[PDB]
Amino acid sequence: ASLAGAPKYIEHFSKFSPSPLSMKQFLDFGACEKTSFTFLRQELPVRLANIMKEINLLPDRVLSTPSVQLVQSWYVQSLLDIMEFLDKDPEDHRTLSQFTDALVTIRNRHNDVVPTMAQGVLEYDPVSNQNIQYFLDRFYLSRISIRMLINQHTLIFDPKHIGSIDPNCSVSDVVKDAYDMAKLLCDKYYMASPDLEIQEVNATNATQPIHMVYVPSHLYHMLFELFKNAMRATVESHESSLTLPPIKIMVALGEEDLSIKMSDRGGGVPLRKIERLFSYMYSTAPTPAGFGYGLPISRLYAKYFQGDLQLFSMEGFGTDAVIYLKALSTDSVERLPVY
Amino acid sequence: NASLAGAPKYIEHFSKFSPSPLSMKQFLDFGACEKTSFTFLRQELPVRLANIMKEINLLPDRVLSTPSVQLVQSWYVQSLLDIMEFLDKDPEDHRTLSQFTDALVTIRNRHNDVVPTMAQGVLEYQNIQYFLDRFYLSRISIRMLINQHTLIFDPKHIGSIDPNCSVSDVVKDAYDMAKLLCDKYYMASPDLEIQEVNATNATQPIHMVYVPSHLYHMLFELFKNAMRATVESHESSLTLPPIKIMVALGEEDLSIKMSDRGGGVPLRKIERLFSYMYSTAPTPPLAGFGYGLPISRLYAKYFQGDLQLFSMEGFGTDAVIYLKALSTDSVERLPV
Ligand SMILES: Nc1ncnc2c1ncn2[C@@H]1O[C@H](COP(=O)(O)OP(=O)(O)O)[C@@H](O)[C@H]1O
Ligand SMILES: Nc1ncnc2c1ncn2[C@@H]1O[C@H](COP(=O)(O)OP(=O)(O)O)[C@@H](O)[C@H]1O
Ligand SMILES: [Mg+2]
Ligand SMILES: [Mg+2]
Repeated sequence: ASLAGAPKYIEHFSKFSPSPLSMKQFLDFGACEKTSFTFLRQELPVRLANIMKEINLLPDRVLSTPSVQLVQSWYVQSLLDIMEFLDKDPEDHRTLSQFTDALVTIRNRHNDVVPTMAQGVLEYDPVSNQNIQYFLDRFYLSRISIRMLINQHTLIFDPKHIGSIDPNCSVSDVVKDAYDMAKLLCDKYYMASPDLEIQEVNATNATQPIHMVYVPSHLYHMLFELFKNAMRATVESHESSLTLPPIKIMVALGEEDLSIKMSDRGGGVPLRKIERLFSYMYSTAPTPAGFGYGLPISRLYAKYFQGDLQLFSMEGFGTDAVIYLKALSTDSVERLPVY
Repeated sequence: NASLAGAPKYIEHFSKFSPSPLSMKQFLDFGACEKTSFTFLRQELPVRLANIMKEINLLPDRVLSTPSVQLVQSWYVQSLLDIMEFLDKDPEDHRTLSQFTDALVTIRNRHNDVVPTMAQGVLEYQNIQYFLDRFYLSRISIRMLINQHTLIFDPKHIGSIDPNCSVSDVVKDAYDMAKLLCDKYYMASPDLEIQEVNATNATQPIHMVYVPSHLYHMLFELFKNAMRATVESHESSLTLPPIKIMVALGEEDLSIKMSDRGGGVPLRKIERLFSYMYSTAPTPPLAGFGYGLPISRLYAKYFQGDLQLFSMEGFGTDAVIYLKALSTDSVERLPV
């Protein structure tokens, strides 16, 4: 559309606040298309103008980076493209198929938003107020939630999953799948990697495998990112590829929490440096894993449905990464930056 | 006891100064001499007292006006006045020194119950948390100083400080004491398992320069909780999960982990645990005080460390005491 109105467009949708959807609200779409449209055509412009508003809030030295604009360029196009629809008849086959088509386009378009934003923060002209952290947590939680919305539509309308959501998800399988992927990268690089051990303790069901209502891709993302960190730490901390300590996983289901602990003997980190580990600016790796966003982003994924991710180390010994999730669908509610 | 009518003026004076934290080596440095101690204590002690007493009144009218609280305050006033008498006595004089240690002893015995007394004061019932952390941190610090002079000036240790402190040894002593209380209450308690990974040299017992009683107390407090949580979570006395200890020594940190299979606590409640107002046991054996965790964490912070609890609901909990491994980094931390 007319792209001069864009200022006016954000000032308007920015006046609205995000409306979090519960898992039951997400799950109950079998609801209908005109439901996913009617609501998406107002909700996404609201979500996109809110976070673009925070994008001209960036430091004039990162804002001017090329990569930064690129991604801004994507968002101005992805608000207009959905505004083309704010008047169309939710009742004809093509308004509906045109929307899904638009959505396909926006999701493919933003698939490199992080490696790109990551190039706007790498290439950036030093160090005192890296207020790049605050925005990026917010920028990336908003991004996950928009990709949530889009994928659900695009999947539901284009195991037995309702969108990207699996109602009976085997934590263990996700963990194994994510171990396999991570390990493949390790071996292709160091030609060595620790083994894997899985443990379960179902407090709610003393003998039944732990399953849950969740989005496997999100879990895979967390577990993968963490496994990569743990195999690196392990490898870099030993000498003999024949005696590398296995990575141990512990799955605990309680009445309120679903807890996953990834323990390694990767040498640990001083208590002094544990908050650092989440710095978008911090990475102990030979630059371009080694783009230091693996940890803040994974936590943003845990916090997205009322979870969290915390790391506890013992210098000289190893480290404990724990993922905390809500056990009950009833508690899994969408988390977003202030709205 | 100076006349207590000058009390308002004395606080405002020494409250104008700031505490000066000593390094672990400055403590060790007293083998300088007593006269140095006396001359530094008679300035430092009033400074730290008047500083924390001036915040005692920053308390809410509700809790300050509690007899337990007002009773503690009366103690501090008297201690301040007791010390103040040595402000113009001859340091080079034999009597003045042995009179000072005579006075510190009186103060130390008089404050011996400040915590359970404060506690009965809280019982008379939440920023309270902010005050209490600082109050109790300052108090551990004032007890540090008093104990150094009394023990040093009147067997390898330099006061309460052991230069070759065996972490496992303290861990054992704390497990046994705690263990004793439990059995006498539940008549069942976990066993204990200890492991160490001396990263810095690989097969030697981890030792450190530290205050054995401080480490003891932290480990003592934590052991009770884990053995309790474990008893409370299980139904069989012949199959009770042992408590596991990990001692890790690295270039910067000295790490002690106490892992228990006591069924743990939801993530929503972890902050609570360090609340002076929080306890899962009665107001009263083994538990009920509800300050075992916050103070223990205060002991850890004192010489620049920390105490952190991590749980997995349904399984168990990890309690970790972090210290500095190097004496060069251990300087006492203190409230204003
Ligand atoms: N299990 C671990 N043990 C020791 N250090 C770790 C571990 N997890 C991550 N770290 C540290 O935190 C840094 C940043 O983590 P991450 O987000 O995965 O970034 P990246 O892998 O791109 O460096 C790593 O470079 C590493 O030094
Ligand atoms: N290892 C543990 N497992 C589960 N809960 C614990 C553990 N540690 C402490 N807690 C909880 O935190 C509360 C407060 O801890 P604490 O300071 O020791 O107080 P108190 O023992 O007087 O209740 C306990 O009542 C208990 O419910
Ligand atoms: Mg990484
Ligand atoms: Mg206790």
